Amino acid sequence: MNPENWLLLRRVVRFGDTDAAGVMHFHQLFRWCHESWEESLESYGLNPADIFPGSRKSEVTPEVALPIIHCQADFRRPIHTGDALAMELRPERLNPNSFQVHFEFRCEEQIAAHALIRHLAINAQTRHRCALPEGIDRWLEASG
Amino acid sequence: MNPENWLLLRRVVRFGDTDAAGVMHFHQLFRWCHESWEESLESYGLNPADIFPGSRKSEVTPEVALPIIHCQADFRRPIHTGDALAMELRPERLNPNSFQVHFEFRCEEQIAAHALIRHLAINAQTRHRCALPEGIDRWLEASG
Amino acid sequence: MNPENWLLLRRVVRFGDTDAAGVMHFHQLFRWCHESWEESLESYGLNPADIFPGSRKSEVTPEVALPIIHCQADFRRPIHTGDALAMELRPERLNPNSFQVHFEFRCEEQIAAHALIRHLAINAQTRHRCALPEGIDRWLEASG
Amino acid sequence: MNPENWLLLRRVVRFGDTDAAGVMHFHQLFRWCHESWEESLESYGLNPADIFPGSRKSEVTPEVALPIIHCQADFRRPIHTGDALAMELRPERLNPNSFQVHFEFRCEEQIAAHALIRHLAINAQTRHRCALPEGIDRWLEASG
Repeated sequence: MNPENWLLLRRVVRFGDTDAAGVMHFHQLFRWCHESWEESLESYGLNPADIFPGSRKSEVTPEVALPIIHCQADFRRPIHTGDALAMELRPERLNPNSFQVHFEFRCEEQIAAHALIRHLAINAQTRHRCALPEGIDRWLEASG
Repeated sequence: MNPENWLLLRRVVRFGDTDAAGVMHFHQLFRWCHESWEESLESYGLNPADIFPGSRKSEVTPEVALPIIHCQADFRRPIHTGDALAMELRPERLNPNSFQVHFEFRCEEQIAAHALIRHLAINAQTRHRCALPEGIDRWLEASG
Repeated sequence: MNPENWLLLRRVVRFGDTDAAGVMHFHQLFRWCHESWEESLESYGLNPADIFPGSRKSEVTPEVALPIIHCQADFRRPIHTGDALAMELRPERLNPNSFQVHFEFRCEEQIAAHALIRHLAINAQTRHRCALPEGIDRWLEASG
Repeated sequence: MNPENWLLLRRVVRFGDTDAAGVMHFHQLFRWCHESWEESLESYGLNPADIFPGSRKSEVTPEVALPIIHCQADFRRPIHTGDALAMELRPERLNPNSFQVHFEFRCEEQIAAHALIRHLAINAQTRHRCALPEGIDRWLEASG
C-alpha cells in the first residue's frame, strides 16, 4: 500500500458550504479536515467501530477519546462552489499520547488554505491522558 | 406563567446561515426549529439534564429518547442575514407516545416559512416505544 | 450514459454528522440530499458555473434561481457514524417552472430514511416564476 | 454606552452542537465566535445592511469585504449540551486594513475554550486591500 492512497484525498465544494460573500464560509474548512482525517483512517484500513463512538458495529464503545485540543487555519485564496480541491494530509506523532494532522488544500495546483488539528488521547471515562490507540499508531507509522 | 413566554421566541439570521444566493440556506430552518424547541423547554422551566443526553449535570443519561420521525417545511418568502425573526411554536400531543411541534417564522409581520417536526418517545436502550417523559408531558399540557 | 451513473450515489456518515444520542442529527439528511443533487448534476455532465451562484468560472451569475419551496423527510431507522449509505435519486418535472427530487437512503439494503425537495424556477433578479434552465431540463428528461 | 454591553455576550449550547462523544463538536466554536462578533456589532449599534452582503435593506451591496485570513482555537475543558457560556470579546486593530478578535468562553466561571479570528479589509470587487469600513473602525475604537 502506497500512503498517497490515504493521504491524498479529493473533494468538491458544495453550494451550502458558501455564504452570501460568494465563497466558502470559513469554518467549513475544519469540517472538511475532520472528515478527510476519518476518510484517511478508512482508506488505510481502520474500522470506524474501533475508533469513533456512535458507530453501528462497536461491540463496546471505544475506550480512548481523541479530543481536539488546538486547531488553526490560514486562508490564502478564495474557495468557490464547485471547486475541486486536492487535499494532502501530513500526520505527526507528537508523543505517545498525542498527534497532529496538517491539511493542505489546493485548487488548480495553488494552495488555497491550510490547517492544523492537534489531538490528545484520553481515557473516555476518566479523561486521564493515555496512550494512542493501536490503530491510530499504525496509521501514524505508515504515514511517516 | 403566560405560555407566550416560552412559545413566542426570537432570533436573528446570521451571515453563516446564508448561501451564495444571498438568502438563508434551506436546511438551517430545521436547526432553528430544534433550537427553539430546546429554548422553549428551558423557558418553561425544564432541566436539559433530564431530557438531553450529553448534558453536564445528568446523574444518569436520560432513559427516553425523542427521535424525530418526520419533518417538513414550506418556504414562502426569502430570509436574509440580519433579519429579526419572530418564532411561534404550537405543540400538539398526538398520543401517549408522540408529539409534534409546528413552527411559524415571521419577519416584518409576514410569514416567511413554517415547519413541522414529529417525535416518537422510545426507550433509549431498547428502542421500544414508550410513554412521553413527564416533563415533556407537563410542557405539552401547559402549552395547550 | 446509464442514468444509474448519476442517480445512484454513495456516501459515508461522518462523526460530526452525529449528536450525543449516538446517531445522525436529523437535519443533516437535508444537506446530504442537496449535495447529492449537486453531485448528480455534475455526474450527468452539467457545469456548476451555469447553475449555482458563487462558482469560480461563471461569466455572469446564473440568471435563474432554483429556490426550495418545500421539503420533507421520514426517518425510519437509525443512521450511525461510518454507515455506508446508498442514495437513490428520483427526479420529477412538475411543470415547466418546477421540479422535485425524491431521495431514498439505504444501509445494508434497508431503507433508513427518505426525503423530498421541491424547487421553483425564478428569475434571480425579479423573483418572477420562469422556465427551468435548459441544463436542468436535460437532466430531468435524461433521468425519466 | 458601557462596552460590556456589546463585548460580554451569552449563549447556551444546543443538542445539535454536540457529537456522539457527548460534547461540543470542535468546529462549532468558530461559528459561535462569528455569530458573537455579528451580535457585538449589532449591540454597539451598527446596521447589518452596511457591513454584510445578503442583508434585506442594503441600498447597495457593501463595498468592503472582511475575509478571515487566519483563525485558531484552544479547547481546554469539555463543553456540554445546555451549558450556559459567558463569551468575552476583545477586538484589536492591527493596522488600517486589518483587525482580530479574541473570544474567551467561560462556563461556571472557568475558561473552557478560547479562539482568535483575524480579518483583512479588501474591496469586494477588486480584492485589493483597503481601509476598514468606518463602522468597524468606530466599533474597534469604542471597544479599546
